[PDB]
Amino acid sequence: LFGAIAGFIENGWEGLIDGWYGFRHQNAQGEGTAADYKSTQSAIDQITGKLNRLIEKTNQQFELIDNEFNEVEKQIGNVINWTRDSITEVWSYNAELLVAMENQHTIDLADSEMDKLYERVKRQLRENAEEDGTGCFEIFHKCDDDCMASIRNNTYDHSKYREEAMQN
Amino acid sequence: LFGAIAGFIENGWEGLIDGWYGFRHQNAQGEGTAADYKSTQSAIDQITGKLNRLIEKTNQQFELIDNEFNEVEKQIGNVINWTRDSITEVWSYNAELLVAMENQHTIDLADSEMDKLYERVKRQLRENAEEDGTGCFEIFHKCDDDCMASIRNNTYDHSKYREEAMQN
Amino acid sequence: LFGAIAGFIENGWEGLIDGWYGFRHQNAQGEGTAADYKSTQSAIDQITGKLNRLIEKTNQQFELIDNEFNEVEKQIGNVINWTRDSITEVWSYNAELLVAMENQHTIDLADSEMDKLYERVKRQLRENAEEDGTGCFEIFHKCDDDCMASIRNNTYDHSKYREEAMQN
Amino acid sequence: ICLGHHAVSNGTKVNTLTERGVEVVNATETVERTNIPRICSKGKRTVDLGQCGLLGTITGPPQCDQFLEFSADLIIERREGSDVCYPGKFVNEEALRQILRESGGIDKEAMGFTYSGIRTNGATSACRRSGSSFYAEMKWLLSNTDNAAFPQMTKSYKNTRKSPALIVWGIHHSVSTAEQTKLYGSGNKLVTVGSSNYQQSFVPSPGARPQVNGQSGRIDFHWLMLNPNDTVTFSFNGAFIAPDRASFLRGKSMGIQSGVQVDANCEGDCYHSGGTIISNLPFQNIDSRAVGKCPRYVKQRSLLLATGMKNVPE
Amino acid sequence: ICLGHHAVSNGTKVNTLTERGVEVVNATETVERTNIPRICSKGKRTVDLGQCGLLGTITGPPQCDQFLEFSADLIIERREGSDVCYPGKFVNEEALRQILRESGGIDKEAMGFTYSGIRTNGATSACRRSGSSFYAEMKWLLSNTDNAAFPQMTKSYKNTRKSPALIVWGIHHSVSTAEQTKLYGSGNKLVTVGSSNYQQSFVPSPGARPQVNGQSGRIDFHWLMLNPNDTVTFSFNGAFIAPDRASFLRGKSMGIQSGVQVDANCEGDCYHSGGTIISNLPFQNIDSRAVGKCPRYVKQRSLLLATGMKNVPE
Amino acid sequence: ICLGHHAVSNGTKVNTLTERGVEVVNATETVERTNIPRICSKGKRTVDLGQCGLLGTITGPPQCDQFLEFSADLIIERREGSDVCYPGKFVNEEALRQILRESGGIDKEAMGFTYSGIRTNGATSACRRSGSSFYAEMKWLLSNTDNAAFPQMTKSYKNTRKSPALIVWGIHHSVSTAEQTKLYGSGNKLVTVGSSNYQQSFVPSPGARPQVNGQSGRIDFHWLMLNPNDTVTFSFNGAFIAPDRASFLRGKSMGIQSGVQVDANCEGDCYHSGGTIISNLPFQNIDSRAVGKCPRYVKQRSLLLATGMKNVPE
Ligand SMILES: *[C@@H]1O[C@H](CO)[C@@H](O)[C@H](O)[C@H]1NC(C)=O
Ligand SMILES: *[C@@H]1O[C@H](CO)[C@@H](O)[C@H](O)[C@H]1NC(C)=O
Ligand SMILES: *[C@@H]1O[C@H](CO)[C@@H](O)[C@H](O)[C@H]1NC(C)=O
Ligand SMILES: *[C@@H]1O[C@H](CO)[C@@H](O)[C@H](O)[C@H]1NC(C)=O
Ligand SMILES: *[C@@H]1O[C@H](CO)[C@@H](O)[C@H](O)[C@H]1NC(C)=O
Ligand SMILES: *[C@@H]1O[C@H](CO)[C@@H](O)[C@H](O)[C@H]1NC(C)=O
Ligand SMILES: *[C@@H]1O[C@H](CO)[C@@H](O)[C@H](O)[C@H]1NC(C)=O
Ligand SMILES: *[C@@H]1O[C@H](CO)[C@@H](O)[C@H](O)[C@H]1NC(C)=O
Ligand SMILES: *[C@@H]1O[C@H](CO)[C@@H](O)[C@H](O)[C@H]1NC(C)=O
Repeated sequence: LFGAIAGFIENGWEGLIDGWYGFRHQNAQGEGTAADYKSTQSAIDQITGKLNRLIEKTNQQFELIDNEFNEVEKQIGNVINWTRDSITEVWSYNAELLVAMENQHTIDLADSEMDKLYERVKRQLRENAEEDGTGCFEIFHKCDDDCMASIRNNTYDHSKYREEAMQN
Repeated sequence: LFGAIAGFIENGWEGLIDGWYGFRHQNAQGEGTAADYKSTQSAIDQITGKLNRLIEKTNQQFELIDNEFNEVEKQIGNVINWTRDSITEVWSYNAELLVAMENQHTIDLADSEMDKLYERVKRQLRENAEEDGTGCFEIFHKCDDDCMASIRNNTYDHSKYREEAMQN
Repeated sequence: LFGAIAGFIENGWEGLIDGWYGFRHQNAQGEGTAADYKSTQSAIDQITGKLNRLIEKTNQQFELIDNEFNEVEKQIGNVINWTRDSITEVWSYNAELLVAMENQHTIDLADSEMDKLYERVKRQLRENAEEDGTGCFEIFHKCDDDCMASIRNNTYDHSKYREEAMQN
Repeated sequence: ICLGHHAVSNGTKVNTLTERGVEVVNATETVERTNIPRICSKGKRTVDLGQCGLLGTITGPPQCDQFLEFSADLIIERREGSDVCYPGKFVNEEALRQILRESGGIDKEAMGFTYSGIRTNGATSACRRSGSSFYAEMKWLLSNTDNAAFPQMTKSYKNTRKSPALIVWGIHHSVSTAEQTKLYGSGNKLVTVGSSNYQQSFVPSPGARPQVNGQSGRIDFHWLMLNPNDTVTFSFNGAFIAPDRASFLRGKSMGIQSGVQVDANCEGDCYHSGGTIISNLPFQNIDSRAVGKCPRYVKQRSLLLATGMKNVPE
Repeated sequence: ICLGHHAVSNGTKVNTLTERGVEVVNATETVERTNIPRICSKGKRTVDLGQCGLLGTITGPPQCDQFLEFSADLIIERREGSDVCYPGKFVNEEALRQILRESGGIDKEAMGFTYSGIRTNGATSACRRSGSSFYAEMKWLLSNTDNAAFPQMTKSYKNTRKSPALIVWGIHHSVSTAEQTKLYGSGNKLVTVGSSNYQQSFVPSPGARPQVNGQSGRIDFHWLMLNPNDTVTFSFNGAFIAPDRASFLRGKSMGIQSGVQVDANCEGDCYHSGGTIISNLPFQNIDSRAVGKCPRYVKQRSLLLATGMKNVPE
Repeated sequence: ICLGHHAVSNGTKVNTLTERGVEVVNATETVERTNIPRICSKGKRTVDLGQCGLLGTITGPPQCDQFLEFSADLIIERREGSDVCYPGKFVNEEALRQILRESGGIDKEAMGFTYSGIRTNGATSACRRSGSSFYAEMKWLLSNTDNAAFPQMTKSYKNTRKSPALIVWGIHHSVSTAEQTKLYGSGNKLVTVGSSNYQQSFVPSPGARPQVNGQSGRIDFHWLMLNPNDTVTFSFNGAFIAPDRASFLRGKSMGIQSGVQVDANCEGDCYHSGGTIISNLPFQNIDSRAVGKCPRYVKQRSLLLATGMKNVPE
């Protein structure tokens, strides 16, 4: 686990219906909230990969070894049942472990993608802002909405906005 | 692996017997060392979850298929043994893998919780301190013991302590 | 996943043939590129550990239960085949899962070691440099090649180089 | 600027390596619980035996008259089926059944046995057709007169085919030593059978069995697979039911047992007695004895696979 | 301010996906090695057969006299047990044993056979009671006089019960054709047996077997399960041991084989020959043939599960 | 200063929990596909039976003459092998084969049977040596004269050894009741066999079988394991083949079936019909019926294990 989702971020946005990860800011011009494709997509394209790997086609045919209309002889009947019950124990075991293991990874994967989104925006604003500590960033140069848009699509000049926030 | 425990942190405190993760500082007033509940607890409540998931009750009864006082016929006897040995190979395999896989995760989980503790204190002192690089923090404003206590229980004003450490 | 390899780092160095992780800088004195033992080694000593754990010697002998020159009776013949096919399904399943699970971990392990290398150099230069955001670091005090060498072998005075980069 | 993640009011609880009931945004089922109560047989040469028993297709009681030379990708045994008109049964019946299920059907062929001064039209009211008949692929060999005697015979057949031949003969066990002699004459009767592979021999055993189909006599059915260019011989002297035609397996098929209807409107490859399991899920909790190409049976009813992140509502 | 983690001087080595002998703060065992050398039978209707053999409970040699109508949740076979007084044995003995282990005990019922002018009190010094007796649930049918002859008989019984009946008869094989005739008269003796399900028949085989219990004769025991409303018939003429009572299964139980004592002070659900495995561990390295509700057997003696972090001492 | 990682132009695609064909720097194979087409038998006492059949080592037809008392760690059955000179076969042949494969070889021992006024040198042109012989470990017991009669005999042997004895006798089935009497005289012949463990009996069955080795007679071979200090008895009167020597198992071995050559130059512990699987890989895709100490068979041809990081070329 990476510490973002259900970590220092208190919760999520039940109004964010555009993606998994997004930006909700607060500058003078009013209000806005958007979604990030590439983060959302990289989580989508990975959970989707897990599913496509678990839905398969065992070209492995199995035939009747037993008879329900005419019970086979007891000794062989009991060996078969004993054997079938043994294989069932394995598959029930495998299935439960597989799902638990996968779910753990799926969840820590979504955390990862958040923390990866965060700690990249943080690096995009080399010092023109600082970390509040709840997933929010305080700029010290009043960013506009062609500036917030400039961040979201990764352009923001990492220098040409400096002292205006540095000196302050 | 996250890099904290047995990473840049050289080692652990064999005197820390109050928890798994804690604070040991160095300001003027003498000395003190404490433990963090919530970090320690979140690691405890997770390893404890692993164990409760591995101790179970297979309501799956298995009956004698063999006889020890009166050996069953050889052919069927050998099929049974062959089959039983095959299932043993699987369970021995499953058991070894399960334990290795779990131990790996258990250990990287404890690392995670440390790094999560660290990189949250680091965010609580937005600039009133800097990272030495061995898990220790240098404040530039001589924190007191109702101030160190203020950090440990997450209160520390992220601003009202500033310039006294900023200017320096 | 940690976000370094195939993350903000656009790609890798097909000329780096000295190790897995290394330094390639840019100061006045010309050019140089080196490899880091301890990072590279800790990834090597861990993948190598995985392999030594997967190559084993099951001191578990299995004997003929069937006959190819003289086919055994059909009923028992079909029970045996049915059983053998069932065990094959399990091992094919186990093998595919084991390899997928391991490969996932192997890859996220290599990421981890990079991010661990990075975020330690970053801590070694407490403020005498800042993060560009593509895995590269900008010093503000023109580091020399007994200084870059000083970083690579972890010595770099975390203070005695300060203001020369701080003021700038 | 601030960043967070999506969420929902209503989440879905999953299980993990460490937790049990953590709510995620979205999960998906991993265990199939859905059954379709028909035999999805779209695209397959299917044979529903109904009242014919799979083993009867070899011997030929009247129920099996239209199944003596069938061809199939999928064979369905029914509960109402019967391998028998005249009461009796097969030795190693299930082995034989398993062979027939994956035979792909059967081709019949004259063994070409000829008989020298005995009777040959043995019949009964148990095998009803126009009147009192017998098994269509067999011959009830009798002593020439209404008591008479049986001349220890020898008949043999060679598999001059490239495939193994299914050989089937019957031993008759009468109500008594009285009837055993009226039919075959007196003396302990012995039938021997061999090949470059096989070794056995048989004696009758008259006596009163309870009445089945209205009869107290039985017929022991036995069988052997002859190899290409191997020969099989029948040293016999009575209490004997002669194979008229031999059987060859057509190719490959699947055999199941069901009590539900057939649908050529749905495609299935995983079958059980109650219908078809159509799923792509890796597992199933419907029938542990499901056959064909199936997901693995598990004891668990449901195992929810996370397809999203933690759901943390405000 | 600085932060670190706890540690200890003495750690516990574990194995991981990558390492082998990494020390953690605390680990816990995953494989049960602890056995309790008693049959923990607290709360269960238990039957220890001691010298009675499980199959003897059906036929009734003197050891089994107090086990003819038992009722159980748990059945224990002992090594000193014996299914037999007069030397002989059962055909498909283990199949029958497996049936009886999970029967939940047995209820006995008169089949109600009556005999017409023969002997009926056959006995021996092998089945000792007051004097020379026989199997309690069986009848040693004899030719009326000390040589005499045996009138080819017929007896039949119908399962007018809702549950399948366990039917058991015996075939006697004497020291010689001499003794075979003194007991049953001359001629090859034949017994036939059938149902709406079953089909078989039997001939004796006198001769000298080695002496067991002081006897050189044997008794072949055979058995069949009759269905509700199905009838079973015995065409016989000698060398025959008649079933007096039939058997019905009470419900469900577990059967084990052990040589250790019983303890109603401990509760167990996983049993083997050397005692009870009481554990909650997922695995065990005690007995691969352990039965009941058990952890899976593994070849490994120990597999330590990490319950803590890396132990890094100074 | 800047930091990155190594890479290559040509990477190796692997599969993961989430992806399928991700290129890594370096991967390694996990499934063995490499076979060595010889029986790597370096260091092992090996016995290649060639034309001798494993069961023939007990009875002793001429092919097995040099295998009557062999000793082995590894036993190889060949396709050209035969358990038989005079046509016939064993009852429970494969059970017996499995016992013999892990016997570690066999030690032979005189049972010490002596015969009173009969013939004893029964032979045939099927077992050719100097002239017309028989099975080396057996005795073809005959009525004294060229028709004559057979005196119902009794012979017995006691296992005065610490190990179980393999006992083997044969029942002869002749071309006819004609030849059956020339050899043994008339009357239904009966052989009985018992122990403190065993219970069976036998009657011949003359008749015409097809001609194998030039003969239409057969020999039924039967067998039982006698225990230390247990006795076995043969009540017999004809149609009988007498055991001369008994057999004891030497210790432990492995038995395989192959058609490839032996090499004492290579070491192997995992064998199949086409050679030796020498690998340290956890899995294999060569033969599902591979035996010995082998990697687990999997259906997959290849499963590449990542031994490096993501390969991201520029
Ligand atoms: C085997 O299991 C089936 C159900 O799966 C059961 O109906 C049957 O009675 C069992 N067979 C024997 C021999 O007990
Ligand atoms: C089967 O295994 C048991 C021990 O688990 C052994 O004692 C027995 O001899 C084996 N059975 C046969 C038929 O070899
Ligand atoms: C069992 O499988 C083998 C191949 O693995 C096959 O050749 C054989 O015919 C099968 N046995 C039966 C009884 O069908
Ligand atoms: C829920 O999960 C399934 C995964 O199979 C997916 O098809 C469905 O769209 C998901 N719903 C949403 C909106 O997340
Ligand atoms: C099978 O039949 C052909 C045609 O008669 C014959 O040439 C061939 O030799 C036979 N196969 C054997 C067993 O030799
Ligand atoms: C060691 O591990 C076990 C886990 O079952 C736990 O009960 C015990 O308290 C642990 N000891 C400590 C103090 O960590
Ligand atoms: C079983 O017994 C009852 C009572 O005699 C009878 O009515 C019923 O028809 C019987 N069952 C069968 C097989 O019909
Ligand atoms: C590729 O992988 C194998 C792992 O077994 C290793 O032996 C080989 O040296 C590797 N090649 C390189 C140079 O990475
Ligand atoms: C086996 O043989 C020895 C030597 O004759 C004898 O003392 C011992 O009692 C025998 N074992 C049995 C079954 O008692």
